[PDB]
Amino acid sequence: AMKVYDVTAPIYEGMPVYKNKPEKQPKRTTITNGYVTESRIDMDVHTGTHIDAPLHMVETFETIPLNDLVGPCKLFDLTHVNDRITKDDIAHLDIQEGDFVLFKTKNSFEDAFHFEFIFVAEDAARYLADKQIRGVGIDALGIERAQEGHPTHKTLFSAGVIIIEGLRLKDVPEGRYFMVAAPLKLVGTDAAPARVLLFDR
Amino acid sequence: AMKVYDVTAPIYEGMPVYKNKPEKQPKRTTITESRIDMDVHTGTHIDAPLHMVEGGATFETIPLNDLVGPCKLFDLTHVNDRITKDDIAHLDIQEGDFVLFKTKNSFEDAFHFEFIFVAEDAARYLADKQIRGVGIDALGIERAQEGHPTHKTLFSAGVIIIEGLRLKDVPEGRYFMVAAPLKLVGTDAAPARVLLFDREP
Ligand SMILES: [Cl-]
Ligand SMILES: [Cl-]
Ligand SMILES: [Cl-]
Ligand SMILES: [Cl-]
Ligand SMILES: [Cl-]
Ligand SMILES: [Cl-]
Ligand SMILES: [Cl-]
Ligand SMILES: [Cl-]
Ligand SMILES: [Zn+2]
Repeated sequence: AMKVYDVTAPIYEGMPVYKNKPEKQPKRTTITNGYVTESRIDMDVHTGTHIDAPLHMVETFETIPLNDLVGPCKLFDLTHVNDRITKDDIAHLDIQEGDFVLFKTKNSFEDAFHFEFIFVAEDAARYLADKQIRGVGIDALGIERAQEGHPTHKTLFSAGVIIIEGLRLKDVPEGRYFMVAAPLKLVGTDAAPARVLLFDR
Repeated sequence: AMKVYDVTAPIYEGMPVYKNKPEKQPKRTTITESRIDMDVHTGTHIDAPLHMVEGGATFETIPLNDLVGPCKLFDLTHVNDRITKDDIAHLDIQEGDFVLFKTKNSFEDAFHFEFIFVAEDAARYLADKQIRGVGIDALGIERAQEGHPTHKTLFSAGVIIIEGLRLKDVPEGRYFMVAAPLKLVGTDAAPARVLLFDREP
């Protein structure tokens, strides 16, 4: 029988956010009238688990398309890696054109924001871009740091790769999954919070 | 080859909102750094008991395994005004089913005050069947019923409420549903991205 893995981070004031910046925190506003409670959520589009798509995918009631966010993926255990994922750490792996790959790293075993998270280095990004994968997910809130001019994002976007950031892959074994990465259906944005689920084989 | 139907309303400033209230509109903010400020009952969403019950269970208490799994979509587009017990008594509705009702609402783009809602007697019938959930294609599952007996009857039986479905493109029948809401903590509802597959994936 099918296992469903919830690989999404929860959303609440005081949650881990990028570089611990107070302004990146979400805000909940409640209003009560008798027994009726209603609220508003005000959040960064890059909060917690989120999708970042190439600009050209979005701008109608135009939204990030689902063709690639919903389908088979491959999750690789890269918990041995230190500092950053390089081409050398991923070149021998079974990664093909059209694939959606997720990287479980040491990030998954930390609960707070850490500045020196495991990120995808330029050379690994260019390899993945040139391979023409359809997506890549990482388990830190950003897929890149310590690289002026954001070359990892830009190479992946040139090739049309969608990026998922802020996955929580701790309890997920290496293997194949059916992924449903379902972003908030917000018109016009190329970035959106998402609920990402992985299903057995 | 499996079809996925996205049954989620798009979110944008100017969208259909409940009773056309301008304070129910969502708000996007860019600071060139981008935010969305929205009512948790915008568009397609899941209600948490807290919405109608003071100190009621909040959103993270909704079991994700109830939101993922087989469901049944019924065509009730012939109905007028409301769905009564008499409209649904004959349908194959068992214990633990997730049932979705397509109504005249799915064929309307704007908000309508006289939307098709689930009536008190139908809510009571569903609670006694011990269904795991009900979805409707109106922004609210209830109107013109002082004291909100439909939410309450349904909440008391542990029945999950999805509102805001867009179902005009999905044929009557059996689906594997993934209703994937943002992972909000302590809220009365959460916007959900809902997808319907015509076989398990
Ligand atoms: Cl789409
Ligand atoms: Cl294999
Ligand atoms: Cl629509
Ligand atoms: Cl939604
Ligand atoms: Cl949840
Ligand atoms: Cl659960
Ligand atoms: Cl009728
Ligand atoms: Cl059916
Ligand atoms: Zn609602």
